[PDB]
Amino acid sequence: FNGKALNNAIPGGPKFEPLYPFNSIDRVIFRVPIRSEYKVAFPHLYNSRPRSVRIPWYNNPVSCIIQNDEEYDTPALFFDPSLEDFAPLLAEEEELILPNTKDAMSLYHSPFPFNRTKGKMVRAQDVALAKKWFLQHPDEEYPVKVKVSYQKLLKNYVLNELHPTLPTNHNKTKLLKSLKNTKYFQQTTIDWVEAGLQLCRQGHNMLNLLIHRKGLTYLHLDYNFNLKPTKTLTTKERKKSRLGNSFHLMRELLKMMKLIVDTHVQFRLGNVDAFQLADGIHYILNHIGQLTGIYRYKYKVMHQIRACKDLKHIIYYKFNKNLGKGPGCGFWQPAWRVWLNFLRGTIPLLERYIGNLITRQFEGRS
Amino acid sequence: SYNGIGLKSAKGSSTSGHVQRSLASNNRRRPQGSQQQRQQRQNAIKKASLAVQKQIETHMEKREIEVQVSELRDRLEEEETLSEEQIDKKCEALRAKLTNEWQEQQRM
Amino acid sequence: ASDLSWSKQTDTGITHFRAGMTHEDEKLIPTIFRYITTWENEFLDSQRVWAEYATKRQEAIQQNRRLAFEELEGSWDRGIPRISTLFQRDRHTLAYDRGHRIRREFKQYSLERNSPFWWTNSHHDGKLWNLNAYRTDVIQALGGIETILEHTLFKGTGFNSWEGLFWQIPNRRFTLWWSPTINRANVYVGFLVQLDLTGIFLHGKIPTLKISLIQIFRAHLWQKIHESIVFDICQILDGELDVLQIESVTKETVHPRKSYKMNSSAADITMESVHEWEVSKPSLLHETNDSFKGLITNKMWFDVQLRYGDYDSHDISRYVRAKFLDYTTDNVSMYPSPTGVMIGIDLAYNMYDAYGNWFNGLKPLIQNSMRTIMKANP
Amino acid sequence: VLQPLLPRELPKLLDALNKISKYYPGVIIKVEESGEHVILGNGELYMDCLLYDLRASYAKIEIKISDPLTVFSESCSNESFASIPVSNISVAAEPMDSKMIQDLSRPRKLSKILRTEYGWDSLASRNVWSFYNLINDTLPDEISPELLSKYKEQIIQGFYWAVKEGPLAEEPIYGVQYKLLSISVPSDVNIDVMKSQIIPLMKKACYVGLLTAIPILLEPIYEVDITVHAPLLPIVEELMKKRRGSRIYKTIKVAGTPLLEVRGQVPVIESAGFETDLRLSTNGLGMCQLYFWHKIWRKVPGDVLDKDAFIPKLKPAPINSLSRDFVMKTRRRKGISTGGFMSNDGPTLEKYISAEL
Amino acid sequence: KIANNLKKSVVDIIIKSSLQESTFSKFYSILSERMITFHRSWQTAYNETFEQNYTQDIEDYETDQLRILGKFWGHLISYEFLPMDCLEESCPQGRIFIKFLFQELVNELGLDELQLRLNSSKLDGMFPLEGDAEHIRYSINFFTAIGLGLLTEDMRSRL
RNA sequence: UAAGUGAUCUAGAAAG
RNA sequence: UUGCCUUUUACCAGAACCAUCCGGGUGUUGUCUCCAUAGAAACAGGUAAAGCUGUAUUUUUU
Ligand SMILES: O=P(O)(O)O[C@H]1[C@H](OP(=O)(O)O)[C@@H](OP(=O)(O)O)[C@H](OP(=O)(O)O)[C@@H](OP(=O)(O)O)[C@H]1OP(=O)(O)O
Ligand SMILES: [Mg+2]
Repeated sequence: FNGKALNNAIPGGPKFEPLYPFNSIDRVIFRVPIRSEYKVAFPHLYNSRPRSVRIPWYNNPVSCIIQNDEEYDTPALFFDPSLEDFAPLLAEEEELILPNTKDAMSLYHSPFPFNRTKGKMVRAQDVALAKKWFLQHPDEEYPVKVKVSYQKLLKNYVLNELHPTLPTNHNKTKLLKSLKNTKYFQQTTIDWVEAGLQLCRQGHNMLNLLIHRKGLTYLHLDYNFNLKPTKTLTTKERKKSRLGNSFHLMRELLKMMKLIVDTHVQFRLGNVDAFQLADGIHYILNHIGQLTGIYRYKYKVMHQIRACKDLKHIIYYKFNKNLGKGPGCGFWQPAWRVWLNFLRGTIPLLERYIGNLITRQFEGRS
Repeated sequence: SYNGIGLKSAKGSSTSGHVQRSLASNNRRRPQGSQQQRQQRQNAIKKASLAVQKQIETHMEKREIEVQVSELRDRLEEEETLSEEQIDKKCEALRAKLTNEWQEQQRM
Repeated sequence: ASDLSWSKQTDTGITHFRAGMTHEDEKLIPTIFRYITTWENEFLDSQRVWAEYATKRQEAIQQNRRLAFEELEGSWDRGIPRISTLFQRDRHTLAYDRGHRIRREFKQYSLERNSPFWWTNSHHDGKLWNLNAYRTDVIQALGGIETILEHTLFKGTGFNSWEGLFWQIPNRRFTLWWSPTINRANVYVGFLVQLDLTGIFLHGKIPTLKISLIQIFRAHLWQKIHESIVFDICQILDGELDVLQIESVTKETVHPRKSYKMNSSAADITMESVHEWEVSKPSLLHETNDSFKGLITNKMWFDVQLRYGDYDSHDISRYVRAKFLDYTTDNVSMYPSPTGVMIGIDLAYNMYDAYGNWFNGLKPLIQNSMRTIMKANP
Repeated sequence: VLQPLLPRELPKLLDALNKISKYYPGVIIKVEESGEHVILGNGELYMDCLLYDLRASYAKIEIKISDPLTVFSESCSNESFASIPVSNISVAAEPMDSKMIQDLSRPRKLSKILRTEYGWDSLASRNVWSFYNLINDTLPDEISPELLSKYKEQIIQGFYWAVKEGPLAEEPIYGVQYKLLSISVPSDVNIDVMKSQIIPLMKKACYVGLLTAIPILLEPIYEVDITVHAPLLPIVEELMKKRRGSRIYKTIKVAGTPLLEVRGQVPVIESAGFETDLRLSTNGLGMCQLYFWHKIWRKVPGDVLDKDAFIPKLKPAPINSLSRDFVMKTRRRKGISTGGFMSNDGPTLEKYISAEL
Repeated sequence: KIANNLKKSVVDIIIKSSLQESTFSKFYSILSERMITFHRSWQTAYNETFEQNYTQDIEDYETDQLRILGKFWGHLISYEFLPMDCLEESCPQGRIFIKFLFQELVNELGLDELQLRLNSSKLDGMFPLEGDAEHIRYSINFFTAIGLGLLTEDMRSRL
């Protein structure tokens, strides 16, 4: 935040758009070459004219000595000092250490995920397997592009941290809950693949219904949600058929979905191995740009795409340390998380957009 | 930006905004050590090059006498000389003996 | 880019270099500034050469001769004004053009297209620069002529040599020339689409390029090419029917789509044999050591696989192999035998290649065939 | 050194400063002649905290700030060779004994005895003292005969002014004796007009003495405390090398843990972002500290009163050029010097005896 | 990151590039200075390149190119070499290169100053004091071609 | 008492 | 407020404001489910088990 607020980017981390648009050489004595690192450390002192600047932490030296294996309670890494019938407490407890306490100590020193032995669940989505890599420092001498990726990720993270989006509480009537309340929905336990395929079928029927309703039957939807015109279009017809950024965006989301669901189908239809599936899914998520022109219609999706790219760059180079190059990495989690959050963002937007669209289809335009 | 030296930000510039340190910086870091012989020669070219002293000497001399006086004071105040006459007498003696010796010095 | 806060106070020695106009795969493009004689040099130089001229003029006078440009060569291109101005085709006309600089200056106030080089005149001072050096150096610096054309669609035209080239319509040409580079396989977000009737996968729309390519393959040209090649192959087989023990060379009539359909492929020619053939394991054309396993075939198939490469996907062999063992081992568009042959032609580079199983003594015929067709298919 | 960003909001800062003073006891807040206020922090972090408090919750004003200067202190190396008097008073000086310095940083007969215990000094010099802050010895010859030498309270205050604002750059005097040698008091004079003369004249005398004493400038030194993991020990050494004038005195190995709580000494000038830099280099395994309770001043290397002196404008000045740079720069800061080009030097007649003859 | 092997080669290349141009550039001079300053190895390289030039390559050049080279060397000489100068017999183009160099030096430093500087140095081939039988005549003669003093003085000394 | 650690923006669709 | 640009969408990325959305917490009610399903046991003690205290020679009591 401080780096942001002063444009004093710490080179391992992010660099932002600037927050804004005596002291002569004759006077001062440049003995210490005053670095940027200091300008964020003691922001109010080394950096004159601070604005909107936070105060960081300051700290104690950590000597958490970790054990390698096959022993307990030993000074290893360090040096040693210069120089009426009753037993003590907890008698008849001969073994000082239990077989788990070697590990328990380790556990105790761990961070927030494992630290503790109870918790509330979180959504797979809500777990950030990838945040902990790029929040901590980049390991050693990755290619420039990966370093850039890291920086990009941090820039995102800081932004997210910085503009707290406090969720409004009064609206505790969810969409699904609302739907559940009515009679016209029932509920079943369906296989996720079944749900997918059914939703492709449903989505396809929806979009075709919409298009035909509009009148422009000459726009043939392919089952792969890749829209194209059947005939050469008369200018009038062409004008009519320029479907907007709502319909196309809907199509693109279904295209996205159709891909991953199709891959699952393939996997489960006996074609491809689970590793192959995982790689497939990963490929899809990291190449949503290249597999479905989502960016075309809603270009802010470039951020999402960029994020995915960054993740890939990060992941691969933690996935391919000793392992060589190649395509066979899976691990689709963080990218998947990105896409989920993009959908979260857009669900409102598409409810509005497609809402208005179908309203126009039904009610005339105002 | 980095150390008062990066581009404000990469937006605008229309470029990476990648910021190398030059390696002529080592030349600008040590040009005095590299071209020490330039100034050294110059320095070499110009490298060859009473009242106050008198005053100091005088101070030392009078000061010495005053030290004698002090010593007298010490001897008196410590070892059996509760009276003022003893002090004054001692001072007088110092003046006479001291300024005698110093008169001798003057003569020489 | 020196320390901006200090630099305002005093001049610094330049400490930190920022990257100006950068690029991925950074070929060090030379500037223009290095190829222009900096003014101070030009002026000291001018003083020298004019002094020399003066001296030689005196010599000429003494000797009573015309001081010809044979003697002053070398200094011809130097000095201000340029020595060339002494012996241009009409000094004795330009002698009476006094007040020239001022007139050039005041063209500013009396014209629409105010000249960019108001400050000098070539008649009076000569070429005050020369950037052929810049041209030459730049071409040398982009891997030479040789290497630039790998970016271009030069390979597509199929000249003997590039050296034999010499003797919104104008920019269309430009776009088409860098077709391969501009329509590139490796690309950021570009969504893949194919142009109509073709295998020209545009990685994100370009209008001009699309217009070009479509005009290039007007009259279903791609399809025609595909069918033509198939016909040729059939003819060849007919010719050499009894040599390779073939019962019947039938063409499996597919939709017109097949020519350019890329997700699937029905086989173009189906090859009914007389006896069982014992085809080799799948391999490329130029892969000589074809392994004859105990597997046999009563029937082969020949498929063509037209493609239009980029500056990134410009190997064909790999692609054709991929195509072969993609469509075989795919449960859409099955061939009558899983054993067969597949040809593919990179139309953008004239890089034929083929992969698949091999009947004994067949390979040479196919190699020769491809060589012939490429040399001259209509 | 604070200045408010807008002169319109100057009174607020003054009020703010007052509040800060009230709240932060360990802050000498000298209002410098220019208006540019000085704030003396204990160290870096404390100073920052002070500034934060000021700039956020008391002032709420944007504030120009000087890079962290250090309170230097003028002094001498040898005894003053000359004894040039002062007029419209000749004060000699010499370096206080290094044991006696320390003794000072924490009944005439008794004091005299003590002095003789400290440095075995003469009873004459023992009797005539009136020290502060360093030592004002009333040690001419006529002073015991004279009672013009009496009523030296005013004189002592003048001496206090000298101590406060030294000759070099209004930098306080430290570790220096002051042997008086004469006084230019004529017969008939009023004690108001005579005393008033002697006060600034005393300052002049002191300055003269300093000049003739081979004056040296003294920077302070933080005593350092660096706990680090043993494996990252030579890194610290390297860093110290990178810093100027930094000494490392004992690497006492802290028992039962990898920490080598090494004491050190960084000059207060060279120290800036030291903690932070150390932390960075050490990968956050080096929770370091700086502090200044010993009052262990030391000579800045290089000699004051040089013409050419140094090379750089931007780069840190060399070791042997340093003192001069500090002096001239500090004079500029304090507004004593005239423009860019100037010099610290003697304001006395005889052409300075033709520059030491 | 060029290793000590080719540093000399790099310097040679740089020199050749300089030669290719119409005239001597401050550019090349500054580059030379920077590299020289950097590491002792590059100083060595520049030196040895100089040796190569006056030894063997020098006589192949044309008066323009040669002149440029001389100028370049003069600029370097004025600061970042010692005036070590391995220099009657050899006067094809080398001597005129020398002329150019001297001209550059004089233009930069100054005449009297230059003399002082050289006086400080050894200067065996340029300024011999031991007569060697009408041999100083040669050097003296050559330096009279350009505006230089002290040749007369030298001859007086020698008789 | 004499070298080279490091900061690396973009990015494509519609309609005109 | 900048950037790409130049015509808008779509956008670049910062700001200040605000909203939407994906979710979360509790607490209380109610339902749904799976298990259940007793209208009386102490007192006198004994048996066994759980919670505290107990094991004079000067200031508490020898
Ligand atoms: O950096 P990007 O433009 O996103 O391209 C990357 C990158 O290729 P380049 O370095 O050639 O650009 C990766 O290569 P490495 O940096 O890892 O060597 C490669 O990753 P793999 O090496 O793991 O294949 C990956 O390819 P893929 O998507 O097949 O994983 C590929 O992405 P694109 O194929 O989308 O260009
Ligand atoms: Mg309009």
